[PDB]
Amino acid sequence: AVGYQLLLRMLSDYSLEPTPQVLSNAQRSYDALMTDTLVVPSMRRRGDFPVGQGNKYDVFTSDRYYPGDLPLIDGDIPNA
Amino acid sequence: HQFSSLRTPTGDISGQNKNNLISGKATGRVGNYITVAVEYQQLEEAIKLNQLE
Repeated sequence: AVGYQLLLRMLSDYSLEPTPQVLSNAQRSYDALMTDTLVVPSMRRRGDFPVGQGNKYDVFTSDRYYPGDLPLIDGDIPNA
Repeated sequence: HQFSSLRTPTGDISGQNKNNLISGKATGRVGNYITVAVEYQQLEEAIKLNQLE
């Protein structure tokens, strides 16, 4: 993958245009490289979304509402 | 308190070597903490454990 990308970036030095087979090979290698590194993040609950009574909410199990982005408050540093 | 006596045969001896009064103490205090602590991923724990009991 890296070799084909570098070759595509270097052909212009000698002013040689590429060929369809070389382009296809570079595309396939880059696609494999991109496949090997995928994130696909999973969206989290909003934060004001209620948690039903089925999930028994108590001091030691779960809170009434889903946890969200809000950072826990230290108590010092009150304003952000 | 404890006391010790004298053995003499005379009675008008109102002035002599008497006992003494010493007070003692027994002092009790507090010990060190009895602490047990666990660190763990609460979500992974609660996967299959209700109320963390």
